[PDB]
Amino acid sequence: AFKIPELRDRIIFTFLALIVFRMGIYIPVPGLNLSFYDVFTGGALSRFSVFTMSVTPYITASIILQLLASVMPSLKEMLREGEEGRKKFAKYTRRLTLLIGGFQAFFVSFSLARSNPDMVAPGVNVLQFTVLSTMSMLAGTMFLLWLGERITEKGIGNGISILIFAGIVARYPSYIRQAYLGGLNLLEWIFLIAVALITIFGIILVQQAERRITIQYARRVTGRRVYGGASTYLPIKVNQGGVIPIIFASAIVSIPSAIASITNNETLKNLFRAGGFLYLLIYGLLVFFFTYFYSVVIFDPREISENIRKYGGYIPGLRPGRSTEQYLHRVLNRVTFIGAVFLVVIALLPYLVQGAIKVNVWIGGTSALIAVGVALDIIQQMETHMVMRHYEGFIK
Amino acid sequence: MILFDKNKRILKKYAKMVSKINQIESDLRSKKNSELIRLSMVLKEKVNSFEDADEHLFEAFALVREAARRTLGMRPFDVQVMGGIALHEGKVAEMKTGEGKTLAATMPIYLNALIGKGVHLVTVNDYLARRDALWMGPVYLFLGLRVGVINSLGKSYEVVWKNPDLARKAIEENWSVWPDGFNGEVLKEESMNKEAVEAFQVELKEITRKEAYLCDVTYGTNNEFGFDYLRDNLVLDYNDKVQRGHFYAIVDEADSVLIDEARTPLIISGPSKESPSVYRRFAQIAKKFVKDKDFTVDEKARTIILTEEGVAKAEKIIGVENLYDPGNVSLLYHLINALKALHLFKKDVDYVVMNGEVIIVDEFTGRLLPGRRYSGGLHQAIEAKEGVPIKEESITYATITFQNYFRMYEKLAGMTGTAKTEESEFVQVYGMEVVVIPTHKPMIRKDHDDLVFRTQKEKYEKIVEEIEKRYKKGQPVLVGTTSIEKSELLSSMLKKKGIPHQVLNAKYHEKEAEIVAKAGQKGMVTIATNMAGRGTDIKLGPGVAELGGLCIIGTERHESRRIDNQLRGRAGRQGDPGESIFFLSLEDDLLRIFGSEQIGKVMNILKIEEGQPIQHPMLSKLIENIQKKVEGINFSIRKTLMEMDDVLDKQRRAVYSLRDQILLEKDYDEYLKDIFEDVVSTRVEEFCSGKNWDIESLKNSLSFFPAGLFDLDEKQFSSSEELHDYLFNRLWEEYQRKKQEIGEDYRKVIRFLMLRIIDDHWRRYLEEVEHVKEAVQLRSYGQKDPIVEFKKETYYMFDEMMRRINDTIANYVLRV
Amino acid sequence: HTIISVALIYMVQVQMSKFSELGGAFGSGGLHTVFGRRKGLDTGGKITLVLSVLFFVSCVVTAFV
Amino acid sequence: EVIAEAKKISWPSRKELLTSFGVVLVILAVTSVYFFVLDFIFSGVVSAIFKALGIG
Ligand SMILES: Nc1ncnc2c1ncn2[C@@H]1O[C@H](COP(=O)(O)OP(=O)(O)O)[C@@H](O)[C@H]1O
Ligand code: BEF
Ligand SMILES: [Mg+2]
Repeated sequence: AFKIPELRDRIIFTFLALIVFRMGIYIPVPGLNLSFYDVFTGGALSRFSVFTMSVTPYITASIILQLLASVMPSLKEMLREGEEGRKKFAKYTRRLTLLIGGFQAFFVSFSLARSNPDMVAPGVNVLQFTVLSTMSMLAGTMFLLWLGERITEKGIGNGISILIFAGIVARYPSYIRQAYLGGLNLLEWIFLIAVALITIFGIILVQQAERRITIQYARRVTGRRVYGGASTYLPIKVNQGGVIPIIFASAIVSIPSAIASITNNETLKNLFRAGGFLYLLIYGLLVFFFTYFYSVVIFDPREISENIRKYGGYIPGLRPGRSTEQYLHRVLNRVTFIGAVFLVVIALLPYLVQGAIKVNVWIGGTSALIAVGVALDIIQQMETHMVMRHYEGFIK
Repeated sequence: MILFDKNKRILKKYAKMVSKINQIESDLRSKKNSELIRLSMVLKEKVNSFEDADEHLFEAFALVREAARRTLGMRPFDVQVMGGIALHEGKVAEMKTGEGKTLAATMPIYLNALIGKGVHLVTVNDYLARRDALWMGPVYLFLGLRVGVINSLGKSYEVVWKNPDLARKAIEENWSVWPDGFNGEVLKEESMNKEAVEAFQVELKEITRKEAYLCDVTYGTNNEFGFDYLRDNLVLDYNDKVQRGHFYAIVDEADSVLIDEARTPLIISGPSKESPSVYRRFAQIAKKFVKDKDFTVDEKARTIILTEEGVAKAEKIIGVENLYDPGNVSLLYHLINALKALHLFKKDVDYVVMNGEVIIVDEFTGRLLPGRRYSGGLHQAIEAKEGVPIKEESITYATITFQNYFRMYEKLAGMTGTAKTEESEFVQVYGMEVVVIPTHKPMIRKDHDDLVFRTQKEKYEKIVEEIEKRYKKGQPVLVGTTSIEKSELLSSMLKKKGIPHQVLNAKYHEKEAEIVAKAGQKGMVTIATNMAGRGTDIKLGPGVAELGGLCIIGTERHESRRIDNQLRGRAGRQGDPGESIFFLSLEDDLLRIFGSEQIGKVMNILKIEEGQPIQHPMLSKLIENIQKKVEGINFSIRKTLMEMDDVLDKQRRAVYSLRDQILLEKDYDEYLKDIFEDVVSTRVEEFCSGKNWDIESLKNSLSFFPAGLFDLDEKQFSSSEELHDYLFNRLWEEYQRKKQEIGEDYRKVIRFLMLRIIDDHWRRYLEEVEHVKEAVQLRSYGQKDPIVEFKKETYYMFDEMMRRINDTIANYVLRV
Repeated sequence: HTIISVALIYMVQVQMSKFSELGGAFGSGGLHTVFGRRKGLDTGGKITLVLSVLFFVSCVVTAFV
Repeated sequence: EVIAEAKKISWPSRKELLTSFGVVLVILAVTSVYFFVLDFIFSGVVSAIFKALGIG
């Protein structure tokens, strides 16, 4: 067939995943879910939460070490050490986002508990439905965290999230509240697909590299070699912008907008679609440039030209030292320009088709870029596990 | 279920197994002589298989301990008793002094061996292989077995000499004057009527690889054991009992069993086609870098290149070509070579034995390793730096000393250790645990801090006077230095100040012998390299310990916490006191390049102006963190090849497991041809349609042989795979047996062919496997980072590899 | 007064779990990559695991029904 | 001039692709089938639960 069974882990984490999430959402005490962008997002502060605080401290966590290690490199002992420093740094990451998830807990619990639709939230205040929520929030963070790790043992620490996207992106296409305007013009589904193709493009970035080999262990002992091969294979290293691009930048723009909707006595003025193009280009400079800069770790030539390396790409490479980062710097910001063209064209995709008939139901762009994101990454799970044994298969 | 909840739960577990077994030894002191012999026969047939005969371990171990008591004392402590216990389980009892690692080991070694399979007993070095080999040899002839130790190039293992000796203890077995005056672990010195007869059991005769392994116990060094395992490759004859199955093993000083990160590769046949070139060439080479100054940046790893003066020099000599890279790096290679040679490795660490003129490498925690090199460029580089230049540069095979080896089959139980450093390790790969046990009188020895001193090894000078003050007080001292150079100067120091002493720093092997007992004989002064200061049944003569007991001066702190402690621990056996002290210089080495950037500000800003003795503000504190830190790097690199080689364990497997089946079997005829064709025929129908010029052309390159078979014969459309297959198949099979006309001897032809050809191809493509290691040096950026690209390329090369074989191996079975 | 006392206990469950990961990093590191076999068959701390999932399905019946 | 340069060198730099990524698209769809499939499993089983611990 096409499935070609063998994957002794596949259906495993898959089914296990569905289990943990069912109890997880219908959880007692919170389970919140069982100016237009604000009332459509949902929350007390600014976090879409299918559950109290689990996927939130998740994005939160990733964010914690994100910007922290970002603008502030090494301030307290840990950077990168392959194993030792990586764990010391990881542990700090743990406790870090943990207490952070706590802050958001007390807050979201407050506002929510006293002002949302379809309440059915009693008022028998004894332990504060805030300390009670803090419970299902901190403890809730755990069940999802604990689950994540295990999920990261057969699937991915984001496999839990794709389960959420899978669910969300499956609730709207089964006609849950999408048939009041439009309908029977489902070109919008196929067009979204075109966006999918775009996404795939991002991945292969400018992936290219140099030469030489070496390995040093123990104390004062190592080696070296000559030349005389006869094989295929070559050197690969350049790249392009990682994950969660447009999403991180877009959310930012939604911030000055929300506050601009409810400042003093609601200073209602325009800032929805009009200023779009301007805020959209912001997604460009912001995401692409900033990340891709740190991202393609300014120090690459240091390690490369250190272990003795003179690149070979887009033509027979040469000059070593930082001069290499120069040539690469060019390809860097250039491929980044192109990258912007595509990702930015995603948010712009609905904007380029919604010029004749506009739909005030954009639900599908960001969430999709996420769901597909994890899809692609899981494809990496298969990319490796694939290819059983090519030896003797059709030979000795 | 993980805490002391586990360590302690282990306590009672054994405190129980011990109580019972303890009663066993109690009612057996009935001078069981000939009856004990019968017990050697009893247990002999009581197992005969790894059915894990538990109960036996109880009465057997009992016999073990007592067996020793009769042959030679040393057997009343428990971390050895309980040792063998947990040992048979697969973890690590011990921690040194008294304990019994020598005897202990013997205990489980006995039960397991009984299987008749042969058990492994890893030990760091030759000198030690011989150590345990004889230190417990007695009980073996007592329990009628055959010891078996292997070393560098020769191997031996046995008991007493010829016939008289046997006819000496044979009756003294029935006699065995000893069982009396017992009841006390106070094994004094007496019963000479027993020693003078039995204690002379220590003797050894020459044998070979075969009988060695298949014998009973196999005493050896991982270096060797590994090489033996691999020796099992270009074995045209399987009759070669080169190692009889690999599986169980107990590690003597396993705190090292792990640190053997660098893989185990047997390299040898180097057909240099450019030997004469290298000669003259490399001469010029070496001199080239000589031409350039210091600036060339050489640190933190043995990889180097130079900036300005570098590019300058490159052009400054044989090569007005600025842009050197253009597939012209072969020459630059020459520069980097010498470059690294003359510097990365002091020729004084790759010494030249007394006018042997042979540039040997005694590096890597060893102690003199004859003719060999860790690479295909260094040996000839330094050779060009000294005098007599060789002409070798070969590879052949490699393997991870542990997981790839030990985990290839069965278990392990190490000896000594304790730190958390090893548990995570004994998990991620080996799959063992820890059983920390303090024998009678725990850590009875004294220690002193890491007394530091600044600016240069001038502290080593201050340590000199130290050795002195000790000498005067009549204290037997010893120092554990880092390398051969510093070791020498050390002696010279004592001489410049007039101080008797002996130096066992890989000078001569015989030295290691004399010094064995001649190291620490009241006031005696001995200096040696860590390579001789790591685990040893050292002792001491007369009053000796009168004051302090023993003294140990460390020249610095190694690349590892344990090792540091080890060099120290060499002062305390049987359960006696001692003294240790470390002298460190903020300009030593450990931190001269590692953590220097830290120690820098933390010092020059904290304080600079002072005397010599200091360690009040973060000194020993900081350096500590650096130590573990360094070990961390090793841990890291440990990963790279560990993980990779794991995927290699698979590939390699199919490799000579296939070379095995071909060595065994006979007429693979129909198979080789068939697969050769189906492979070469699909080739004629994979990237070239079976049309006309399309195939005739591309297939031509696919069929480039001096032979003649329908080569220029076109005009054919009857190619339904069946037709084409039979056409070439008969040219083969027919001309095969038709060529079989040579003689029955033709059988061993595919032998030479298959193996050599296969062996050849593989090892060759292994060279390429090293280049692929570079591709995994690429994964770092872009795609993931879990050995991805490597695994996908490891098989790509694996499939390419095989198909290649069938082609060459084929045409080779003809031209003759 | 089950929800009040057990509440403080629910927080306790959070402790044993937040730590299980902190220490449970001898082959795990955020977005690390280690399909490290040769080790792993139902952790001795999985008793904590079962204690957790069971703990919240427990707050299910106790809270409403 | 300025932005021109960036575009002039970008026009030829456009590389590192995959002419068979369409194969990857077919998989992207398959993967999507999984999501939807998963979610559909929810509704069915979760509804068996809806009756029991839901409208009891
Ligand atoms: N049971 C014992 N009876 C007498 N001496 C012992 C005994 N066990 C250990 N020894 C003394 O301790 C020394 C070290 O023992 P060994 O088993 O080699 O452990 P280590 O490797 O820690 O020295 C021996 O050489 C011996 O002098
Ligand atoms: F034999 Be011991 F470990 F030195
Ligand atoms: Mg020992």
